[PDB]
Amino acid sequence: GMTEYKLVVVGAGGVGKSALTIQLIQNHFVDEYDPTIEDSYRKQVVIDGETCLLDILDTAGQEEYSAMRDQYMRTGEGFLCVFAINNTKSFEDIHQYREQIKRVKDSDDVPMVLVGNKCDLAARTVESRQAQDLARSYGIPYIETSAKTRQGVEDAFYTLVREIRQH
Amino acid sequence: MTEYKLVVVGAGGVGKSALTIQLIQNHFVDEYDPTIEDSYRKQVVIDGETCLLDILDTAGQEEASAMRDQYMRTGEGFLCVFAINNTKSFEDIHQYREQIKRVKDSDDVPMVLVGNKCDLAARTVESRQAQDLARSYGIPYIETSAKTRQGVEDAFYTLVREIRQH
Amino acid sequence: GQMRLPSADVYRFAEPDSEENIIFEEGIPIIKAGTVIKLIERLTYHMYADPNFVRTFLTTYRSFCKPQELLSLIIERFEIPEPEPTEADRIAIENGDQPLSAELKRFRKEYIQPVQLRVLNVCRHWVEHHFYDFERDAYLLQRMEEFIGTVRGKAMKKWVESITKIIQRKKIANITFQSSPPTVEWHISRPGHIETFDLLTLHPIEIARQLTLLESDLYRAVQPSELVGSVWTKEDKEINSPNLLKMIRHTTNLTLWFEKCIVETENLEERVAVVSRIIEILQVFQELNNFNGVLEVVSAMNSSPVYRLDHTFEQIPSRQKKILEEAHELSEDHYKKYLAKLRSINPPCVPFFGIYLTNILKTEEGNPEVLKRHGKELINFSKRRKVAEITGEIQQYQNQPYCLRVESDIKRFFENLNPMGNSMEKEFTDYLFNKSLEIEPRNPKPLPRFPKKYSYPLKSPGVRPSNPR
Ligand SMILES: Cc1ccc2[nH]cc(C[C@H](N)C(=O)NC3CCN(Cc4c[nH]c5ccc(Cl)cc45)CC3)c2c1
Ligand SMILES: Nc1nc2c(ncn2[C@@H]2O[C@H](COP(=O)(O)OP(=O)(O)NP(=O)(O)O)[C@@H](O)[C@H]2O)c(=O)[nH]1
Ligand SMILES: [Mg+2]
Ligand code: NA
Repeated sequence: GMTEYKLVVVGAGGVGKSALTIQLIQNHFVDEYDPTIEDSYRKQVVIDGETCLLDILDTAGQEEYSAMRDQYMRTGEGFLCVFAINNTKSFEDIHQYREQIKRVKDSDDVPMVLVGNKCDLAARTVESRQAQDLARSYGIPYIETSAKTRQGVEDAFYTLVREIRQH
Repeated sequence: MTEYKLVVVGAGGVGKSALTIQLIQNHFVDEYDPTIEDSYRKQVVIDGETCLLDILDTAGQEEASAMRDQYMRTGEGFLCVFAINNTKSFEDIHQYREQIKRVKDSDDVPMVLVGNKCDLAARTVESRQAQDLARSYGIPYIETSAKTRQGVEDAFYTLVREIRQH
Repeated sequence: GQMRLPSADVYRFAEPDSEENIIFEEGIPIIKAGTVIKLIERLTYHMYADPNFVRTFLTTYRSFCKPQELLSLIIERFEIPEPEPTEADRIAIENGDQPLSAELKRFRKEYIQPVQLRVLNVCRHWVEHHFYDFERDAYLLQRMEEFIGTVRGKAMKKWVESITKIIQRKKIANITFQSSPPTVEWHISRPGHIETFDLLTLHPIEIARQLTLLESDLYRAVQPSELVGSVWTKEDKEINSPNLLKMIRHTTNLTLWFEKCIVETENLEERVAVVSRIIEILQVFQELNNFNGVLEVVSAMNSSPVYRLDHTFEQIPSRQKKILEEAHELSEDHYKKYLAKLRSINPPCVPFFGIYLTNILKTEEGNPEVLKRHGKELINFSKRRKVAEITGEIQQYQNQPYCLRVESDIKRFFENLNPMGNSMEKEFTDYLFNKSLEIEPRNPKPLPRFPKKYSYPLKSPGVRPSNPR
């Protein structure tokens, strides 16, 4: 029947990365979540009139298991590389995440999107122009998201699915 | 995984807590810290079936004697423990048996009679007297030592089998 | 009829339940949300004990109440006023007779004594299982010692004297088995010859046993204080989660050591023997229910340097291909088969911790701290119950010890393993990948030949144990 897309969220820990998938998969309109529930990471969606199933892997909290990253990444067809807009170090980490994805997938052209996440009201330290320039240097889209208002969340995942479809 | 609610009852100081901690942690507690109410969980395979034991460890001191109905309502099966060197604790068994039957409004509650501290030579309750009582209740009698582990798995897992066949 | 209660003006815990102060989930009630006063009332309720709730509350309360404030509140809960004499008592006293005091005696027996004993049970659990609050705040400990040490009256005396002793023991602070542990197994390396210890010279059975003892001890040392509040992900993680981080860093180091053993064995035949030996270690990990160890091996086999070694895996026996495949399948579909296997085995086991970390973090991040109802902010307790269900599962597998004997020299060898040396992570993992490209170049580059590096026999002794008399 319908196509299933295996998406993988990657990025630095401790800066609200998990809010992206929680807000997507959530009862959009009730702020609640049980991640232990079978298929709290699967969602049927309609993108450009075509129904598909998203299977999202987000291992948030396991960042210290650094030798497991290859195994987790190889499961994915497309990747969201996430940094926090108030944490410059998480932005500087993006280059090495992208290089690792390319190595694991053995391809110089892996579907991926760059996501800048606003996880609190602390001062922004990565300007949108810096992130746009980085994304353009890689040839990938840039999406900014809020961890509190759900703004940008659908755009981030749907843009990635379009990158897979147009690969 | 089937879940079983076991409750350990008996007079103060007979070894209810030591029996439970030996089962849970493979450790013998030398101290006598009177319990108010403690609860433990154990995943274990019994007769080839995995289950989850919820074990309620109750207060034996007489000062807590008015607080028992609430835990007897929730328990599926009861380990009724006395100490084989303490005749008063053996005479206290029937009061627990009768209260459990009243609260659960049943003549057919899963139970096991446990004679603890069987590592001690200086016995004052003979096995025959306890076995006679157990037969009158329709339940098995198992002698245990929380110190050496003798009989400990047998007592708890026999109770599980009773609940399963109930 | 029900017992009458003190006036809510003199005793705050007698206020009636309402949706403005407590909400229950849809046979004791389960609390969805409430004020801290209502949570403490139900924590110490006169009608029933709730040991699960005591553990849940003491594990998670610091997200909504400070330790000093909790102690003040349970002391306030403890100090229950007694009712005045009734009309019948008054009339008896006016005639010079002793009153029956029926209502007073019932209130003591059915309200004061159960609530007070349940407050003491909170104190007892707090000291026994959450003593870090007192290690980190000496004044909190002084207040607890003072409260317990000044409780009067004989109904509580046994537990007051006991809790005083427990506190004093905790301030200055042994296993028995159904059988004997199996005999320690040796291969090329002999006892005491630590300089020869290596992947192929130690016995693969004993490698798996000693790593399982080490990994079990690391798993058992992690306390809930290292997990609640997602503190292992935050800036102070080294301060707040040191046992968890030590456990993860061991797992990472062993995975990298497996990768290094493989790709630094340049001769193809020797490298097949190395990979085959690691799969044998994985088989014994499976037999021991050491799932951390199973995934350490699977992670190494799926790493970029190792996964691409098609010439090596082509020569692995079919039975070992099947062992590795069924271990890999444990992690598929978001660990579906792993979760089912963990819940079916007979412990002892060593769980993989990473799933617990992700579930705690997402439960914290995906649920609000408070629920707003009727203009009031209520503590969202359902969120804390979900976190404590996870920490309770973790603790349940921490209880059972392995019946295996420690070998101090093999233990030290694995404790001191340091595959990265002084290299940084990127440096080192780039080195491993470049070694992989050296020993099995990308097509269409030809496959080179390399000299042997091991002077001892490569034949495995196998993983079925031996038993002399
Ligand atoms: C289980 C197994 C082992 C050796 C194997 N040789 C050949 C097969 C048959 C399979 N259809 C095939 O052609 N597979 C590819 C080539 C071989 N690697 C092995 C491999 C490396 N790292 C791994 C981590 C996990 C797993 Cl499951 C496997 C691996 C996988 C890709 C096979 C199967
Ligand atoms: N020799 C021996 N001593 C035991 C055994 N079981 C318990 N004890 C000792 O008896 C004392 C009381 O044990 P404990 O487990 O606290 O008893 P309890 O029945 O739980 N008491 P309470 O009802 O007050 O909670 C402790 O000193 C303990 O070490 C046993 O099997 N053998
Ligand atoms: Mg006890
Ligand atoms: Na910054």
